[PDB]
Amino acid sequence: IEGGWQGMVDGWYGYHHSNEQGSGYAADKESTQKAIDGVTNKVNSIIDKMNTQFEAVGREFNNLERRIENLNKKMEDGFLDVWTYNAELLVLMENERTLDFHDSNVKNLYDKVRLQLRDNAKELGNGCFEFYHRCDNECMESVRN
Amino acid sequence: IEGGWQGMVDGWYGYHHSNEQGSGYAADKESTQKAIDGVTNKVNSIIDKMNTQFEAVGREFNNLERRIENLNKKMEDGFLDVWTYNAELLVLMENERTLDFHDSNVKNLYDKVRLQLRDNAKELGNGCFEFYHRCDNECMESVRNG
Amino acid sequence: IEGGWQGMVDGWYGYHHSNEQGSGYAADKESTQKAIDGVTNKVNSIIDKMNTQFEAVGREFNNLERRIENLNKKMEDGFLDVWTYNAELLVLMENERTLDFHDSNVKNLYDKVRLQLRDNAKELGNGCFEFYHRCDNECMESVRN
Amino acid sequence: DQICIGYHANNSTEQVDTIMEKNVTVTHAQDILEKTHNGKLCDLDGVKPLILRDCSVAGWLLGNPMCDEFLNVPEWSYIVEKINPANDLCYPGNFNDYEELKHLLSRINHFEKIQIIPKSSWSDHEASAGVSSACPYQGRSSFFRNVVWLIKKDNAYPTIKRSYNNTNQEDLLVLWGIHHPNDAAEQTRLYQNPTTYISVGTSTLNQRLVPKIATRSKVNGQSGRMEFFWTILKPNDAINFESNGNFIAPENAYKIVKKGDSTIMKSELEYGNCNTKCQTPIGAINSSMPFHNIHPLTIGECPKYVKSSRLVLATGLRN
Amino acid sequence: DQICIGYHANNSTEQVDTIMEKNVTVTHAQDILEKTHNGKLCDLDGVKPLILRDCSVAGWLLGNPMCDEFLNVPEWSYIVEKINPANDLCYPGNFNDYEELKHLLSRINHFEKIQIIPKSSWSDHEASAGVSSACPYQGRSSFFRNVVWLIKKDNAYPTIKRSYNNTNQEDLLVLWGIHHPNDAAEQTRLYQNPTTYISVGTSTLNQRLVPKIATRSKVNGQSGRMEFFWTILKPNDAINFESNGNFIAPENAYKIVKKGDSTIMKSELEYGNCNTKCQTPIGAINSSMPFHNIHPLTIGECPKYVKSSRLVLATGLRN
Amino acid sequence: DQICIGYHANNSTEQVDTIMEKNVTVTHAQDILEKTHNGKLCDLDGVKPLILRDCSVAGWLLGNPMCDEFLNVPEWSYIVEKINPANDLCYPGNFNDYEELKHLLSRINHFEKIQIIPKSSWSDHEASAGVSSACPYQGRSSFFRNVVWLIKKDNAYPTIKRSYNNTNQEDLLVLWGIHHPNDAAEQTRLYQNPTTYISVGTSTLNQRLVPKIATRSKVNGQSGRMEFFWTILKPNDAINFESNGNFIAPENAYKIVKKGDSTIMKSELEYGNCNTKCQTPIGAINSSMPFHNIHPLTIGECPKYVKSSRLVLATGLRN
Ligand SMILES: CC(=O)N[C@@H]1[C@@H](O)[C@H](O[C@@H]2O[C@H](CO)[C@H](O)[C@H](O[C@]3(C(=O)O)C[C@H](O)[C@@H](NC(C)=O)[C@H]([C@H](O)[C@H](O)CO)O3)[C@H]2O)[C@@H](CO)O[C@H]1O
Ligand SMILES: CC(=O)N[C@@H]1[C@@H](O)[C@H](O[C@@H]2O[C@H](CO)[C@H](O)[C@H](O[C@]3(C(=O)O)C[C@H](O)[C@@H](NC(C)=O)[C@H]([C@H](O)[C@H](O)CO)O3)[C@H]2O)[C@@H](CO)O[C@H]1O
Ligand SMILES: CC(=O)N[C@@H]1[C@@H](O)[C@H](O[C@@H]2O[C@H](CO)[C@H](O)[C@H](O[C@]3(C(=O)O)C[C@H](O)[C@@H](NC(C)=O)[C@H]([C@H](O)[C@H](O)CO)O3)[C@H]2O)[C@@H](CO)O[C@H]1O
Ligand SMILES: *[C@@H]1O[C@H](CO)[C@@H](O)[C@H](O)[C@H]1NC(C)=O
Ligand SMILES: *[C@@H]1O[C@H](CO)[C@@H](O)[C@H](O)[C@H]1NC(C)=O
Ligand SMILES: *[C@@H]1O[C@H](CO)[C@@H](O)[C@H](O)[C@H]1NC(C)=O
Repeated sequence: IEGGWQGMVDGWYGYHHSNEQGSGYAADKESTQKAIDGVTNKVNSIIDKMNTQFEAVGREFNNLERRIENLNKKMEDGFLDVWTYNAELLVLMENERTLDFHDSNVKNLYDKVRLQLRDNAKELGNGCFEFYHRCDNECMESVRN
Repeated sequence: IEGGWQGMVDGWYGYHHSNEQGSGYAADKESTQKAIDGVTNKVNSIIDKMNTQFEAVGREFNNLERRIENLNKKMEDGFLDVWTYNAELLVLMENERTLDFHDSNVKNLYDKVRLQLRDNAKELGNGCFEFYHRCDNECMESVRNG
Repeated sequence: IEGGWQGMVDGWYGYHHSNEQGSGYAADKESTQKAIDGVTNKVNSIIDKMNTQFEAVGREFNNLERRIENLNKKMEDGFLDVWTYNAELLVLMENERTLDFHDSNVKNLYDKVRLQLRDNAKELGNGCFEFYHRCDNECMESVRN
Repeated sequence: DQICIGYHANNSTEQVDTIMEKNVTVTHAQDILEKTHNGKLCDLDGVKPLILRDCSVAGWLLGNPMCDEFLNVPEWSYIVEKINPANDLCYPGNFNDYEELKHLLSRINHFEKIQIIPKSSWSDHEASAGVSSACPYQGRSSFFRNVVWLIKKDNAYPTIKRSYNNTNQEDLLVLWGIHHPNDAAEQTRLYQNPTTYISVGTSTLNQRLVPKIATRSKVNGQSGRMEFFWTILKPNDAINFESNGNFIAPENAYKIVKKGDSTIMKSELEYGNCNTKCQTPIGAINSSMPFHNIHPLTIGECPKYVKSSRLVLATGLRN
Repeated sequence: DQICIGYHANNSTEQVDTIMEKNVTVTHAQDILEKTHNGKLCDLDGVKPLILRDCSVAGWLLGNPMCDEFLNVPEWSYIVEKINPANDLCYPGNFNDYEELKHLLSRINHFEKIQIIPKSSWSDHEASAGVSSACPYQGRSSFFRNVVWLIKKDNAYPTIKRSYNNTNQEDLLVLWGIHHPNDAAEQTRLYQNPTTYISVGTSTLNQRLVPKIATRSKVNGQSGRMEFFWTILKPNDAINFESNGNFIAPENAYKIVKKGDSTIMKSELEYGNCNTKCQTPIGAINSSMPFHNIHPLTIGECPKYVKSSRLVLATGLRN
Repeated sequence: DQICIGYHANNSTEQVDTIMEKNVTVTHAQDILEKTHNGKLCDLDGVKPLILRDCSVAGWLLGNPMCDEFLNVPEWSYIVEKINPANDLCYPGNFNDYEELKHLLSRINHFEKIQIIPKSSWSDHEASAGVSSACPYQGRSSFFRNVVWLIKKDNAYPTIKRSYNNTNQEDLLVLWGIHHPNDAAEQTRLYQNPTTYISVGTSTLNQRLVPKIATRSKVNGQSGRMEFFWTILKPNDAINFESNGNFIAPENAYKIVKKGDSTIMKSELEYGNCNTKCQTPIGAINSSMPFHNIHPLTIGECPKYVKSSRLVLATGLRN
């Protein structure tokens, strides 16, 4: 699979069913509905997990308290660096699994149409399969159920 | 494969072999023995990895040391929040891979009985396969070895 | 697949094509070139991500400043332990995905030679496949293109 | 007849990062980092801050004549002070444990200033000549409003013995000081007595101060110095002053009427006639983002601060 | 004939969480967080703590008459003090560098108290009239046991010159004080000399104290104040006191006999007649769990503290 | 005919760790942790450190006679001091706010020492007898070089009034002290006047010191003590001293000529005649590794410090 389809507007994952006369796309609502839930749960988890995080406070020190002034500065910068790292890393982790989540679902949908029809159909590649009979728009939608 | 089987008491992963007359379950000792090792190693890794962790100490300050008292409090709370986060996150990560580890092994056991018998058998689905001959209790156990 | 092949010296992933007379190995440059890029990017990411990290500084305290001396020590040790943990954990994470990356590519190369030739060939196992005709050194290299 | 499976693509150029990859182009992405602020100091949830303008906390509390705007301020949400306020100690010197006082002030939302010793109550001392050109007001020599620089009267400075009992329910912030003169002649000229002290007692305070004569550089035109002190006088406790000279006596003190979350913010900005839930020293934030990178020192209901320049989550597929 | 492949299931309702999922039911799970304690203060690995009851560290060390239970305590594992002990400085005042002393005390397991200056050795001063109603004992005026409040004798207070050489092998904790009187008449009434001092020297100490007269509120019935001081006298070093009044002299001092890991725990609990490997201020822990959430301030061989309410690992499959 | 697919293997025994696995043998691995150093103190990017040898910072700055090697040092990259330098305060006593001075020093790369009060300028005091056997030099009693111990002359110690105006462009570090004698007889023997003071003033300093007589143990053969003080005198400001005794006067002071990144390193090592980009107190590092575990306190362009004993990345496949 080289590139994506610009034509597909409805959903994220879908079937491009092309009958003897007609030709058009169709989004898989069974997968796309479950996908919108998966993304909205992971984003809210990142929001809730980072609520306990360091809060810097202004402290003042005189000219002969330079050591503790420096200690204070180092300490507050220290925690801000730690939580910056945690936030950035968690985003990279969530991004990795989000893209793998998409590739997982696309390839699961490939195997769904392939595996369901063992002796009747054989997968040529890129999603598409073979048959011993022609397939009208009525037949095209039959693979879903 | 929808759900699990309560009838299987012996092990975690196993075959439900059902002959012409009899019918019963059987645990896969080759996989189940390797699985108990995999779980016990990951739990001990979490125990050993978190041994270097912040230890709060009691410090006392007088009425004109409120700034450093507050500094001290913020610092100790700061580290406790950091390590709480680390502990909780590591548990979520270990849990994710543990459940994926189980699904991996169940589906590997599906492919084992399928792949081994290419031209002889064909997988119908949910583990179960096809044959051009009947299969007694003797035949049922033959799929493990050969 | 029990072990690897010492005879393969050129690349990481490759085909062991053995004709009617001859017998030798050959590295997959399409995969091996992409693999060297994947490893060099992940190692540099670990270098760049950890650049903001705690830097301990020497501070001195007198005999009646023992409480803040202890506070300072605990604070600096605290951050060093945090970043030691972060560094070690990130290495374990990168190692896990590196080994899975290798297993992924080896099994993808298994399916490439299998899937490409559906009705013509059938995979026996361990990479190797079947045919209805003999296969010379010329035929052996034909599976790549 | 041919059905096939595939995924969505577009002409976007928004990019995200991964653990193993960087600058990956995606069809959809969700920014979660707030980078904008309004550039103004605002009310915090309806409550206006105390903006000190060119005055310091010391200038405000002691009553530097240039700081008369702040003689009786209403309840505040936070305090704003410039990095280097011009109106501080007009008469040069210092404020003892100043930083600890500021720390306490960061937990206070409102004072009620009250008169505890009337200027008119000094019968045997001169109470209306305690002024300096270091503390100008409308083109003439003046002084801090909340304390009184007493000097001798009819060539005499009798020993002062004066007490104030805190009969209020509130803790009371009390301020006083000592004058450090330039030389022995100045000492006798102002106070008559050559060797002086100030003693101060409460249930916890046990202070005895002696003036330090030293030859010092002119600051704001003056070589003399004033050193100021403070205490929290608890309800039902009393403060007792004794002195035979150099005493800068309390006139007004501050009842602590409301405590809560506050802060002293350092900022050069002025009041922006706005309301916010989240203030930083360089501007207010109004965002539903979980993170921001505006400034680490915030007050109110804010997103979490990070040093990141960019933080973008992947939502759609590769492009 | 039909063989099929499957996995184990049961009727458990134990649940675990994942990064992408929450409240997932599993056949097996491993709790790794200790949430229980015994609610008692125990011996630590066979060694009993020093429980100060209603006494503070100052009350114990100076010998507040209400704290006689602690005149000669045995070796301890840790020290327990209440948040606000009633028996502290009976005669009002303060303990100089108190918090730094407590810090040292947190590294000590045992003192041996010794007499370094007998009360009977004061021939030219009154050593048996140094009492106050602020320090009651069995219905009468008394005083701290380990120091002595000297006053004049036969209307005279000769200059004291007294030295003590630490001929022991141990470091010695030495305590003394100064009395700050109410007025000049009280000064001459107790000590005869109107202008007094205390000088103290060792190889590192160079102290000269002068009493501060001030008019102060009554605390425990008294307006006078005592200010206490301490030093660590090294083996073979000597401490030299000189004074013509206001001196609260050492009688007893503490040899430091054992150092080690200790702590001062703040707790309202009493002794629980138990033994443990791990103590917190609200109870002891006996667990093999790697984590706990009881209290952050522990001593002994403990699990690691986290703020979590729950921490459960998945071991078995989904249910 | 048989083509088959497989992966590379070798006879290596290098091992790596994973989250779920440990000691996994691999064909290739990349070490990313530096464990070696050269065991020497080196120049930092061409600039030599100030190695104090057996002298402390106090010994250097005050001019302990044993520290003459450091009377006028060149620009340094960092400072090295031993844990317990033998040459510190030869005459016993203390250095006020010593640690804060060291902190300032950690931001300075070069001083230029100048004479501000000539020893020959004391006409009515003895300026050449201020010596002690506690400060030996070439077999005779001597003293700190940069300050002067004045005593009486012809049985008199007139009141000193001396000012120095900082007419330089640089901030000036100025040092002075007070002598605390052994007894009243020693006081009159050295200074004639029984009751003395030192007053010091600048635009910010307002100091009045009084000597403390106390009976003290001998340190370096002496029971007397010297207490030293310092200030930063700004360009165009002046410092004014007044005293009738016990004054240890400035002679030389330090112009601050260059500020920058520095540090005071504690180390027992000597100069190693080398150059480096990265120094630790136990040795220099020359590495392209991203991490090291040598020592947490480094200066220069260094890898990141971790406590790990081993840190190895997987590059190749399983073996
Ligand atoms: C070159 C020369 O000799 N000029 C003097 C000139 O200095 C002097 O002015 C007076 O100098 C004195 C110090 O000696 C004070 O600085 C006077 O200033 C004031 C002030 O404004 O602060 C005046 C004020 O009336 C005084 N207030 C009170 C309550 O005493 C204060 C106060 O004494 C000091 O601040 C205490 O430290 O000082 C300043 O006018 C003139 C006038 O005498 O004579 C020249 O010869
Ligand atoms: C209303 C009125 O005038 N009442 C007085 C009443 O104050 C006075 O009681 C005595 O007052 C003095 C203060 O001037 C002390 O407070 C006395 O208390 C003691 C004490 O218990 O602490 C008595 C004790 O014997 C003294 N001990 C020594 C060693 O001197 C101490 C000591 O002087 C002070 O603590 C030092 O500051 O004080 C208190 O009894 C009564 C009786 O004289 O007369 C009323 O008229
Ligand atoms: C057993 C006995 O009594 N022996 C004394 C012996 O102590 C004494 O030695 C002198 O003792 C005095 C103390 O009283 C000083 O310690 C003398 O030391 C010096 C010093 O080297 O520091 C000598 C020096 O010349 C003095 N310098 C100045 C500027 O005055 C200093 C200085 O006075 C003190 O350091 C100030 O604290 O003291 C020490 O020689 C001998 C000689 O008198 O006589 C025995 O009887
Ligand atoms: C203050 O006044 C009240 C009421 O007159 C009195 O009870 C109290 O003792 C006084 N406090 C002091 C410290 O004198
Ligand atoms: C105390 O006594 C010992 C033993 O004689 C002696 O050596 C030491 O110098 C004395 N210490 C002091 C400070 O006098
Ligand atoms: C120092 O000298 C300059 C120039 O002579 C003078 O203007 C300045 O006022 C002096 N500083 C002080 C504090 O006297």
